[PDB]
Amino acid sequence: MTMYIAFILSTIFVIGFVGFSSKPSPIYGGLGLIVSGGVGCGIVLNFGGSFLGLMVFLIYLGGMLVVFGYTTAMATEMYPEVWVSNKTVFGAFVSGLMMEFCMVYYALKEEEVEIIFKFNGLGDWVIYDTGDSGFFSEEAMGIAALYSYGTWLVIVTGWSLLIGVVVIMEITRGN
Amino acid sequence: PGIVELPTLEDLKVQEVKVSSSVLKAAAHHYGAQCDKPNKEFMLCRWEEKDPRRCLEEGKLVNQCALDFFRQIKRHCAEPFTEYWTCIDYSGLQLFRHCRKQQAKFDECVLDKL
Amino acid sequence: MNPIIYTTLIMTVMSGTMLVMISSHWLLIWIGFEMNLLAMIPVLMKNFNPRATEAATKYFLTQATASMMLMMAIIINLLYSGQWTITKMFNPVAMTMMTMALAMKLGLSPFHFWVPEVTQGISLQAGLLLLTWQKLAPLSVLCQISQSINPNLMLTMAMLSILIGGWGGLNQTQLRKIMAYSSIAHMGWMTAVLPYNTTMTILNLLIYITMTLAMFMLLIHSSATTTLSLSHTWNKMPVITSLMMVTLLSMGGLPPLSGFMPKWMIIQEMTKNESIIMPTLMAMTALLNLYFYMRLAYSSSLTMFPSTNNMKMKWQFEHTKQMKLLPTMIVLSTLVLPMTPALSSLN
Amino acid sequence: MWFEILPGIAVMAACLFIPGMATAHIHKFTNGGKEKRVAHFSYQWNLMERDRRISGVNRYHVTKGLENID
Amino acid sequence: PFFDVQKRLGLDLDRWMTIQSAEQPHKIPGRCHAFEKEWIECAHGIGGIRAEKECKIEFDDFVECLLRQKTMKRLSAIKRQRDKLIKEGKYTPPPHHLGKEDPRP
Amino acid sequence: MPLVYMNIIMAFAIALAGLLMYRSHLMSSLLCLEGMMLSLFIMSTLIILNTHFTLANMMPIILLVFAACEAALGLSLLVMVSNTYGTDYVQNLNLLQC
Amino acid sequence: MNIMLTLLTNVTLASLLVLIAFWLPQLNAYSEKTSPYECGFDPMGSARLPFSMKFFLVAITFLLFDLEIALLLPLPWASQTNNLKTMLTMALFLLILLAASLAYEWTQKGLEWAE
Amino acid sequence: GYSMFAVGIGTLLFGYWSMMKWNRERRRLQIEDFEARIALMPLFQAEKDRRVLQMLRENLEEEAIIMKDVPDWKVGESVFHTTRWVTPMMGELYGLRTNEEILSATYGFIWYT
Amino acid sequence: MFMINILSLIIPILLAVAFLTLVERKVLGYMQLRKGPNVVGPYGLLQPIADALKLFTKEPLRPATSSISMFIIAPILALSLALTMWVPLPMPYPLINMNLGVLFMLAMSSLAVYSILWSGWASNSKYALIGALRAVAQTISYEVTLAIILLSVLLMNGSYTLSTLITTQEHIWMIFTSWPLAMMWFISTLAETNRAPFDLTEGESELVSGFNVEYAAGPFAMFFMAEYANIIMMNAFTAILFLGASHDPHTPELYTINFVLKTLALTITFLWIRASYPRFRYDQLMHLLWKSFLPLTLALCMWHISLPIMTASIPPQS
Amino acid sequence: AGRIASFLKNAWAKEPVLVASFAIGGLAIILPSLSPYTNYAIRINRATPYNYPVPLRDDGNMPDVPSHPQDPQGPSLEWLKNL
Ligand SMILES: CCCCCCCCCCCCCCCCC[C@@H](O)O[C@H](CO[C@H](O)CCCCCCCCCCCCCCC)COP(=O)(O)OCC[N+](C)(C)C
Ligand SMILES: CCCCCCCCCCCCCCCCC[C@@H](O)O[C@H](CO[C@H](O)CCCCCCCCCCCCCCC)COP(=O)(O)OCC[N+](C)(C)C
Ligand SMILES: CCCCCCCC/C=C/CCCCCCCC(=O)OC[C@H](COP(=O)(O)OCCN)OC(=O)CCCCCCC/C=C/CCCCCCCC
Ligand SMILES: CCCCCCCC/C=C\CCCCCCCC(=O)O[C@H](COC(=O)CCCCCCC/C=C/CCCCCCCC)COP(=O)(O)OCCN
Repeated sequence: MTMYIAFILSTIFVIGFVGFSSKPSPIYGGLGLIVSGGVGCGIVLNFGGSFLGLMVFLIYLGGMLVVFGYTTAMATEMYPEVWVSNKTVFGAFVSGLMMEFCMVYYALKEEEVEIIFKFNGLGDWVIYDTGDSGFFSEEAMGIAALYSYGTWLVIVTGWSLLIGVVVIMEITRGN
Repeated sequence: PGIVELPTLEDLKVQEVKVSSSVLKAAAHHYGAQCDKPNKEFMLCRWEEKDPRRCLEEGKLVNQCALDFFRQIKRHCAEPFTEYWTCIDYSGLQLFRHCRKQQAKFDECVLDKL
Repeated sequence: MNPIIYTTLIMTVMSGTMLVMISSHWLLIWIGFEMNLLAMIPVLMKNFNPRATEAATKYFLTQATASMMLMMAIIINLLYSGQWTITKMFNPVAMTMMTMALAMKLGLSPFHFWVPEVTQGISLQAGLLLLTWQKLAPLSVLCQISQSINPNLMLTMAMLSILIGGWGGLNQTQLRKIMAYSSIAHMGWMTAVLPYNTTMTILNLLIYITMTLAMFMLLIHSSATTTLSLSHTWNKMPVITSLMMVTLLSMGGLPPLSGFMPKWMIIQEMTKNESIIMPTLMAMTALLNLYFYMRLAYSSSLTMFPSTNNMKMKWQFEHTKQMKLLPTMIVLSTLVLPMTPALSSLN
Repeated sequence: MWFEILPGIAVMAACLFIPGMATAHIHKFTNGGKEKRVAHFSYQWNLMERDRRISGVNRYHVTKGLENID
Repeated sequence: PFFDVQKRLGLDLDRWMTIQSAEQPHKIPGRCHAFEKEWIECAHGIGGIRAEKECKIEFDDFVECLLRQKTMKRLSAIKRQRDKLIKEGKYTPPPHHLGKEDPRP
Repeated sequence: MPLVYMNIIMAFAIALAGLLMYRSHLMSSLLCLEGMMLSLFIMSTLIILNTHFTLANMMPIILLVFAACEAALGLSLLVMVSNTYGTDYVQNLNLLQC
Repeated sequence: MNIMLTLLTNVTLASLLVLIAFWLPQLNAYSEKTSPYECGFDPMGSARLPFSMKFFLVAITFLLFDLEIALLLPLPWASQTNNLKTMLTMALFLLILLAASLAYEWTQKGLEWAE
Repeated sequence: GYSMFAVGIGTLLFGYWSMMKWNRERRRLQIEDFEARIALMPLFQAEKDRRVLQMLRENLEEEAIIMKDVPDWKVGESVFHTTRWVTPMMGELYGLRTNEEILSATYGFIWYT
Repeated sequence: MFMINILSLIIPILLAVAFLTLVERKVLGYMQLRKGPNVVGPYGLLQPIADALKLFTKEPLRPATSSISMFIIAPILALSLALTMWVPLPMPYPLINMNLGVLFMLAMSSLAVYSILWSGWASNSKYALIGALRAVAQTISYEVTLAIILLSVLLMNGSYTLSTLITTQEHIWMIFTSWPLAMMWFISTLAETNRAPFDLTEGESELVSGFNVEYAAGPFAMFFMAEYANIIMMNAFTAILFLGASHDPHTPELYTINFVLKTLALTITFLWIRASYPRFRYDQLMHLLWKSFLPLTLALCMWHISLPIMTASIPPQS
Repeated sequence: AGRIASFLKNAWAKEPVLVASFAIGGLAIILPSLSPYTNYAIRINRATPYNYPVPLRDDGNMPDVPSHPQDPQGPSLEWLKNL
């Protein structure tokens, strides 16, 4: 109930997801994914995850820049489609919006199990921590533990990245 | 699953230490040097019992020790302590490094008087 | 492709599978799957042509969707129980999603459509790898989480896989698609017995892998990808066609050949529980795979098809590259039934 | 000039002086004149909340000294 | 299927991150450290089949700590009854609840 | 579960449905894959922050890494497809049948 | 709260500037005035036609190298651990891996633009 | 050529030495501040325990007043089988208070910039 | 009281941008043996006001082929982001105090490129498209190296908080410790702001007006203001990062004067560089960033991880 | 030993940037294993008291544990002040 900020941000997250999942044109799909990344960063920030939200926003900004370049190169047409320029795209968009609104009404006015379990609402503030200690950020400590506890993870991740470079070069070699 | 036992409100009353964070920080080192025994007893109770309801008397003793410490500080070095904690309080991060003269005066007073 | 790069990619595929097999953490299992897929994509595209590119694209789309569902199931399981260890899978919705993702990775029906297409679009070596090594990781995970499986869903998918493999294989003249449909049916057999005994799953997997390796190696030795090109092999090397005929008979499950051993064992295991109708249906359905194996044997070994004049020139030259493991693979594919009790060593 | 470029530079300098000075003065005006408290960690936030609770007027910057302990 | 290479060699490749009750940096505890510790100690060595029955109480407490379903149900019941009482006008709510409380440090 | 958890799960389901229902462009489906990865990142981060699982805080970053790999892989394939046909339509990937 | 207010203020100021720009002056729009600009001559094709990217491989490599930034950002906090030898070994391992990937792409003509 | 490289290297070395001295001093200052926090911690813990217990007791009395109308409600009944102390969920401490206090208790630290 | 702070931040920044236009024109003139604006207003002091009044009383154009929504959205995004990038700067106190201010600047800077991208695409003209693709190439050129340089420099700060940089450089400027990183960072900020010799998105000689060729009047003025605000902001970030002014807690005005003077010096250096050099080819910028800056930056990142551990000089605030 | 000298000269004459990068990277790799102050950094990291030191219960058989913070027993930071 308290300012509904998390609920509003998650609803905008779902709206951006519906925006790019109706697939109007990769330009507008990239715009919707950027909007979703921003609101997801906000959602994670509201839970105390500053570093993770900022990181995911930066990564998806770079990814969508590359996707924009590739859309200009290889995924264009004479008339790019928007959400109101085509009946299939508009129908999918409106169906997604109505599905989100119906699910919200179902879970808010009632307390029923959609798929997994039930939910009454009350705002996400209830399940917080009231933990009072620390001269450090716990998320920062957990993420920094990658270089002392996660040696195996670092090894596999670095090997995967090097292999990915080799792999993309092999795939695009052609001939 | 059974009911939860809670202390009465009257059991939770104790004389309060009502000095701000700058005042507490300005006297933190001497406070930890003087009131060490009750504080350590309370912390051992807290970490062994794992229940705040079983270490109330130790908390009251900690408050009493802090009150006695601050009463002595008021009795002997009111003014140097006031200057030192005002200096500490002006800072936005409440830094020790920016006020060493006032700390030196307060240290000299407490060393000579007590 | 550079031989060094090819060796590195093959080693990365195997390392991803091994990471899946040795991990205790769900994140490390997912990472093993990701690494395996990343290294596997270029191996499918080694001989570059539009068909190979199409096969690689279809394979990537299928496996990426499967991995997304896998990660979502893991995260749901973590939400309902803060556990990362691969165990009895405390949530049923997560378990359903996990089962569907693993079935999509394996190519079980009804997520079976990509297997014939990818197999037909790639070379015979890539097909050998795809149909032998790529089954190990999902089957290992399924064996580890078998106690929490829902038998209805897995048995439905296994029966569908057997039926669809037989029916689809009945219609093929291309050898790679025949092998793919055979693989679908054998995966159905492997997953039918998984909720009851994982040792039987391992035994069926080993025998199937041996027979498939012998089949693919014989097909590489005689450069045939169609029925009509395989019908020429008798006029160049009859020994290869005779060994192929015996191997096909073994893959058909006829006693006293080795391919009879898994089905037999599986049937027995299913009758140790109640489970009477399903094994009968499975055997009667495997008769279809036997039928199209027999048709291949008719085309290649039991009758002689007309040949061409230029074949005379091929008589003057010998096979340069030799497969060192082909004879042992053929022997293990055919004459292994009398050593059946050694399956005790699998558990 | 070359010294006739200076007036525009002075105007830019005067414009750029405003943000920092305004922020400092506004911080001092709304925090008792003593350099608004910084809370990068939950411990400092707890300190501020305790100060606000014991201030008696719901303002953390109102500091209670030794005169508040009888 | 599972080749326990870590157990055979004593390597600890990934076991450090499997559970929340296992040696966090700076000794930061999980929100449900005690519940998970109790469930793990209950279920250790007896197998999954027996643990699913004989450690059901500890697991239920752990899940309640994780998701807090019953706590929200109880809070919602209390709030609903209080709202009905005030709407009827018989509630007569206290000053501390309304923000007029005498705060303590 | 709170409403936010249901919203994130719904976002994942929407992205999965968008991926499973192709229109014409392969790029749009790749975008749906990236959206699924983002939803998984958000959901895992929220769970890990809520339960104060300190060592699990590095897990979402790892996810992102492989997401990038998967994103790169897809793009590479798209390039080849375009070079074959002058377009990225999934209709052209029909040389192989069942 | 303050950051949301700042974002709202900045966006509102920009939107008001656009509104003033579009509603204050006199508008005389006709077909020739709003036609696309191509230096006085009509364009041959459309601007929505495919535009070749000569540096696509570098773009994919940029996607891959961007995640190593996320991997290496927590290093200031990682430098505060008790076991500094393992942390330094792993950080140098990651940086050496990134340098090796750059060297591999460099030597195989991967940084050269397509012609 | 040589002179410029030498001058740059000397500048780098002088900066390195100065930064080493300053960083060691800053480490000592951080240790001193951390020790002050350690000295102050037990009193904060005692007051936090008293605050939590007082809020819980007030909630218990208010719930005992509110929920006496219903037939089958045990007042103060726990939701856990175990009888050991469980840290409050903070929806239990601030559940009957105004939304301003709820906002300050939930998002107060995160939104303070 | 906070809204007053926001206004007292954002209005003076706009005035500073307006008069930076005049200062750049006059500096270029006097380096080109001419005077520059000295007619309208004494010493051209009324020239920015006249330019703004002319631009906002001029008809704005909506191209027939353009996508109108993105066309209008792009300048709003540009100006709002440029104004927002100023809020975490400590001068010596920030408007918004963030634990990770540096990462916030990084994220908002990498978001700012979509203004150029979307304006160029939504213009639906060939020159605008070429400019937008050049922007894509420029970002791909500079982003990774910029991030690694930032991390390498901040390895001596101990955190990502911008205020700590003041205490880190209490005795010596950070440039005396990382002058190679300072040089590479300066070139990278020249590239990040689309400034000469890296002004390729506009490309006046090659692309007429490039990405903003279809924009006129107020929407064009907004892009101009965003660009110059980014200039001043990036130079202020450089001044804070590498030339740390001494802060007296009882006299912040001295720090403010010092920091503003350093920022003005760096901005004048930007104008000097524009007046001094020719323009790069946009593949040559990529080659410079990926073949010269990146290997040296990786080596220096290794060195700046190893050095504090080697010398027992690790900063505080884990 | 003679051909590599010519190789180094040619690299310095054609690609000085790569020469400097490799030299800096090699120094950064090998120097930390030869420095005596790395262990000083480890000790400084270990001497930072992030958490509260929980006291031990006296069983009467721990002469190495101080009974008070100012007692002569316990660890010393006197090495840190001279650094
Ligand atoms: C039999 C065949 C052998 C060769 C094939 C091996 C294939 C795997 C590749 C590498 C082997 C993995 C073994 C290393 C596992 C890491 C964990 C172990 O080594 O302990 C670490 C020891 O760290 C050491 O530094 C070893 C790690 C250094 C690894 C060097 C890189 C080698 C990888 C090269 C191959 C990988 C792919 C190719 C990339 C180039 C951490 O110890 P410590 O920190 O005290 O205590 C942690 C517990 N705390 C947190 C409570 C304090
Ligand atoms: C720096 C940023 C912040 C600045 C703060 C101030 C913000 C200013 C607001 C932004 C707009 C600036 C433009 C001002 C010019 C007026 C534009 C418009 O509002 O006027 C007319 C709007 O009027 C409409 O055309 C119809 C008339 C009113 C419609 C009736 C609606 C019902 C309202 C009830 C009215 C009864 C009396 C109201 C007083 C109580 C439009 O006419 P039009 O020619 O096309 O557009 C060009 C205007 N020209 C002629 C100057 C070039
Ligand atoms: C006192 C002695 C100093 C000793 C210093 C250490 C050894 C120094 C020499 C080692 C190698 C020096 C550079 C390599 C030899 C010369 C360069 C060369 O091979 O050819 C140049 C050629 C580039 O020119 P082109 O782009 O092809 O030009 C096209 C237009 N004509 O180089 C290449 O082809 C490949 C370059 C690979 C670069 C390596 C990638 C980055 C790695 C450095 C980052 C940090 C490394 C630190 C880790 C290593 C630690 C030992
Ligand atoms: C004791 C242990 C210490 C460890 C060693 C540390 C010392 C290392 C010494 C070397 C550091 C040098 C850093 C320089 C980084 C890049 C230098 C470079 O080589 O770049 C050039 C080019 O770089 C440039 O010239 C930049 C182009 C853009 C110019 C824009 C204007 C010029 C700058 C004006 C002054 C800027 C002042 C910088 C700092 C400002 C204050 C912050 C590469 O291009 P080419 O010469 O064509 O060769 C490549 C093909 N073989």
